[PDB]
Amino acid sequence: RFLSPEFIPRRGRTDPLKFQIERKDMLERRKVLHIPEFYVGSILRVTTADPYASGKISQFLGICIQRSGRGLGATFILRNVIEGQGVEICFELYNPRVQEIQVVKLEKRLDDSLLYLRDALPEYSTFDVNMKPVVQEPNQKVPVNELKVKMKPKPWSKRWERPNFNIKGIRFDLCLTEQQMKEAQKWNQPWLEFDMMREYDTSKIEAAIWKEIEASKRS
Amino acid sequence: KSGTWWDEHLSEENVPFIKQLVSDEDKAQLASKLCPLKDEPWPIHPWEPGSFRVGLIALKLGMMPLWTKDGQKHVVTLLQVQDCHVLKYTSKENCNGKMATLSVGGKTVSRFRKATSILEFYRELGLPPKQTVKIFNITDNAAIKPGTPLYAAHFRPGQYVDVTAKTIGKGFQGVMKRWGFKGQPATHGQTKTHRRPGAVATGDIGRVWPGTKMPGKMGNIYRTEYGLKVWRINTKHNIIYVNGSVPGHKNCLVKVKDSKLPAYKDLGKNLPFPTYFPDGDEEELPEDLYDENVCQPGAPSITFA
Amino acid sequence: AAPKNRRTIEVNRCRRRNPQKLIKVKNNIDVCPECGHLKQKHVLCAYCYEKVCKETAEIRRQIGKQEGGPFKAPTIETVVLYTGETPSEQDQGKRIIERDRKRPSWFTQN
Amino acid sequence: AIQKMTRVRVVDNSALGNSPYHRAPRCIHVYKKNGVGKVGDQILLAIKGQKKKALIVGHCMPGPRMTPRFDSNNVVLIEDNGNPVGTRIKTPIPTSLRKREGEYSKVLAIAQNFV
Amino acid sequence: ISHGRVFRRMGLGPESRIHLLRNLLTGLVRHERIEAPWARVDEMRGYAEKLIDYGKLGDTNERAMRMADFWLTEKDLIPKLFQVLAPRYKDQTGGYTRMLQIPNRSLDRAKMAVIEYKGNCLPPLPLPRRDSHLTLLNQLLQGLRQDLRQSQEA
RNA sequence: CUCGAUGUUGGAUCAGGACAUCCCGAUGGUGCAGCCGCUAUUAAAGGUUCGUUUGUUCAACGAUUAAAGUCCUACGUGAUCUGAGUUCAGACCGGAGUAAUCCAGGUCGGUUUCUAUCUACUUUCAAAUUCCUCCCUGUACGAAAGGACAAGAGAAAUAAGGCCUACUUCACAAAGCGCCUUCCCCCGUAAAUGAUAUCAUCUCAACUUAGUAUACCCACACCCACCCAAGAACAGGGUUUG
RNA sequence: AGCUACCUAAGAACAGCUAAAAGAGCACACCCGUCUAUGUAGCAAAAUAGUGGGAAGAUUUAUAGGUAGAGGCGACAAACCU
Ligand SMILES: [K+]
Ligand SMILES: [K+]
Ligand SMILES: [Mg+2]
Ligand SMILES: [Mg+2]
Ligand SMILES: [Mg+2]
Ligand SMILES: [Mg+2]
Ligand SMILES: [Mg+2]
Ligand SMILES: [Mg+2]
Ligand SMILES: [Mg+2]
Ligand SMILES: [Mg+2]
Ligand SMILES: [Mg+2]
Ligand SMILES: [Mg+2]
Ligand SMILES: [Mg+2]
Ligand SMILES: [Mg+2]
Ligand SMILES: [Mg+2]
Ligand SMILES: [Mg+2]
Ligand SMILES: [Mg+2]
Ligand SMILES: [Mg+2]
Ligand SMILES: [Mg+2]
Repeated sequence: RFLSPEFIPRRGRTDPLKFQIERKDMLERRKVLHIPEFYVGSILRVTTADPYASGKISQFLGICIQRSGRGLGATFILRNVIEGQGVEICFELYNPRVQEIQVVKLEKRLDDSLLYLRDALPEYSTFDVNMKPVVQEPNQKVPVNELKVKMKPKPWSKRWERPNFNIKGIRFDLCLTEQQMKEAQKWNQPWLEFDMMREYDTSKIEAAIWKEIEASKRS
Repeated sequence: KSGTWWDEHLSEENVPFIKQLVSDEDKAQLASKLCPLKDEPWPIHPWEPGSFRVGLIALKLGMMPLWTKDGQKHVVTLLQVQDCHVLKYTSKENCNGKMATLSVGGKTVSRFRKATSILEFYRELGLPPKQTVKIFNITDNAAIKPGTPLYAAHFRPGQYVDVTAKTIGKGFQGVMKRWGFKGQPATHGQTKTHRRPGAVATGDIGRVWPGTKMPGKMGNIYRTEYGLKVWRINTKHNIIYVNGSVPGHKNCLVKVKDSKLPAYKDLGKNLPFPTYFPDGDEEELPEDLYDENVCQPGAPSITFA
Repeated sequence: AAPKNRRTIEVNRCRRRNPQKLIKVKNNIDVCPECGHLKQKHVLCAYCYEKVCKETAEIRRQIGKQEGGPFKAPTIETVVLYTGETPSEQDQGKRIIERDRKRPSWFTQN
Repeated sequence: AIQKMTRVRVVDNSALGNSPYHRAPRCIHVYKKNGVGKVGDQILLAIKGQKKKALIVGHCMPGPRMTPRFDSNNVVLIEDNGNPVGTRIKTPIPTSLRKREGEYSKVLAIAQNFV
Repeated sequence: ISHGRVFRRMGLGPESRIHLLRNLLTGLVRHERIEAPWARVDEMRGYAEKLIDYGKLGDTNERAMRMADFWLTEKDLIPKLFQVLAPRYKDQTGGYTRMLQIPNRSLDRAKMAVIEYKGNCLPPLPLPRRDSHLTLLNQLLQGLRQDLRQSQEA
């Protein structure tokens, strides 16, 4: 079972009724628009109504580098290099102007966010806008593309080698020396892994969310 | 002479029994008020220009996006009407003001934590106590019999409301956060002076003027947001969807009133008057009333063309 | 900044004896029914807690004598037995701590 | 997004904008009251030691949702009339600029790619 | 402003806080009942409950073993967690400890607590007890309850 | 008046006030067709940019702007900051002196203490300003050139006040770079009727016109303890989560 | 003249790296005190943290001795001489 990540609310003092009501609108909009399963690292094509585009329809293809937000506001960022110009668009999953979301290639990466592609070599952010969808077999495990990208020289938009980022899909061996790596470890927080009270267990939250999803589809 | 709380002297057996007893009583007091029109209501007058009706007490549930047919995104605040009842009527004569008043109450709280005079008041009304009580200036033709329930559909989409709550309390704050003072440079010699007020007056007057902006307690005061459009009413859960943001933290109580901004004067001709009575309404309202410009969730995708 | 003037004892008596600076009478003191000594309602009885602590310390000295070294916490439950007591059926396979005195009336054999 | 001293990338094919120079083109004025330029705003450039008006057609700062964000701060040189100085814009530009066809008809006319 | 901040600032910083809470939790696992300043015991109490849940995962669970190894600084207590304490609480789903305020500390007058794992072999703490059902008030309420039961049947 | 000390030019910060008004409002005149001006009466609610250069105030210059006002406040404000300048001890150049030294002539360098006793003050106060576009309209007005206005509709900026759905910094939250809301007036004159002075006359004649808030707050336990979006303490909210 | 200025007698210290003629470079110990902040009845009647200058030399430093106020001593700062 894949539950799209915007259905699991962040920890907080919000009254659960509010998430229930919001889930009902997310599920109604999903009846109109099929929102497919995707991850950071999947190649998507989004079609949107644009009052100023030619034909009043826009299509963008790119790699999902971020999925963020919760509820009806939840978004994802598609990134592509177009005529050698890097570009990215943050789409709203439930914006009624979205006409179609197509998963050209369904895959997963070694990291939950690919914002470091802004500092990787342009090839790792370039995807053909007319590439044909790859077929995904039924009841098959989602593939994890284990590409470790090569980076541009420093400085980067963020300090990707710092432990707080916990990035695994960068060829740090090529771009950073051992002394540069030793410095970054000074920000490591080994106790953080074991702080049991920081863990946010949403297993029981998801079970109830699945009952609502099944209830809406049943009726 | 020592203090006592409600369960201090109760036994292991009597504590669960007393809680069930007080809860059951409250639920049935609330259920006894669900039919105001069969209980000898006060006269239901027609709306007239210059007429002012009551508002509500709601709870701030949170914020949510919605989209209009134009494709514009608006954020809205969900205000849930939780056990709103009229509590008191004060005639124009006894109010000492130019208008009659109607006291309304919001959220059910514990009878164990309320003062006796307040408990004595609610016992005579026949309701569980409310957390917050607010006073609404009404015209004589808008009076409602105390004990009458108030609902979210008292308001309708397209209307404007003023929302009043206490702002988020930020405690003691310096001038930068409190008043937007610039502070002082970070470097270039500054000695222990980065977030300070600077001068607080001129030398000549030998004093500081009343009203001078200084460090102090910030927030936790009553503000009103004027002129918020009602985009949607969910009548099943009693949610109002007001445009934008409202003062206070989520789960706080807010006062919702027909907007007093002049543009919106005498727009209550088509609003429920004096209030909405669901028991009287012949045809039940749908679960959701929408403003005409709102893209409804199951509506087809926007397609500019 | 220094005082421009000495503060009089009359000014200082109005500050020092202000009801805000006075100690407040407590109203949550009561008698412990078990021992008769005083306690606060929300705090354990000092006397009864000490009695329990003195015996816990004695039992812990016995646990120390049996373990006989650091890093020797056992992997089974423990029972404390007093003079004239024997392991019951449910105390088999437990580490037994023997106390050379009679079981206190308040530390019931459960 | 674009303010005084921001270095911009001229993305049209003007000779002024593409000729090599020792100093990168630099915004010296934003024709907006708050002084912060966004897509569709005009700025003044110090380019090749000269002063030339330009139109912002992309920037790195996040905008509203559903709008493109570019890896560079992109401008198109214009005349005080509004007419483009070049004749081809190869790099993609936001479709939102097509809302200002009134002011920017000629500049939109030389745009090959839209995003 | 500290709205919604759920943890205390203790020790010398965030790593120091954990090391304080770890040392306390280690003592609680050895002795089953420790006394310490009230706020630290309050802060430590959440972790002592979580430690049992990891122990209930079993010693063949690699993650639970890695968690126990961090939190128990004396290693003979790691087998005690999995083989004594956790089997003791297999029936319960929570509430493995009880925490009680004891009188302020003599030297610095610090507010103090005693915390213990339930079901330990130590002499019982002098817990607070509710009034007996036989008091005047509780007998008037008992009468009230049964009168209701009678009318409820009707 | 102060030499048993009232230290500090310019800047930062925060600005109180005047009105002799720079801009926005209302008028009168015009060598005012219109568009712009010029001049005067009224108006101090609101506003009055960022840079290069100089320690600079001053000025020049580059870009703007509705406008980049003049002034006072111990040349406002240094127990809030800065110290470039300024002005002690070091040193250099030119000049003056026999020399020691000296020069509102340049130059480089050169310790800015203070735990607040009193006064005062610390959420006045929820009414908002301005530009631009469209439109009126290529109309009025002009031979043309050109070229508007009490309306109407938008879209902004700034200033207040909030808030976190999304984005962003982040992550049980606080934030801005994000979002939401913002509501009266003002008097100068211009005109009727009309006597003293049987016309006339807007009248320190009697007279008639332009032309005078609401909102918020609001009931009172225990005052054991616990919890909190409330908070320095205190107070407040919740516990029918003891 | 147990500080400090200068001197006498007789001692001691100076890692690594580069270069290799060494008042060479980098860089510790060590010596000094450029700049910033802190501190200003201090931790301190001149400090602390960082950043610095030098670090086989006109170097730094332990010991004992010498020069004395109309004086000494001085790579002149009218320096230093408890
Ligand atoms: K003097
Ligand atoms: K000084
Ligand atoms: Mg600043
Ligand atoms: Mg200082
Ligand atoms: Mg500082
Ligand atoms: Mg030049
Ligand atoms: Mg004096
Ligand atoms: Mg001022
Ligand atoms: Mg002055
Ligand atoms: Mg002197
Ligand atoms: Mg010469
Ligand atoms: Mg000379
Ligand atoms: Mg110097
Ligand atoms: Mg100087
Ligand atoms: Mg002070
Ligand atoms: Mg060297
Ligand atoms: Mg010397
Ligand atoms: Mg000399
Ligand atoms: Mg001299």
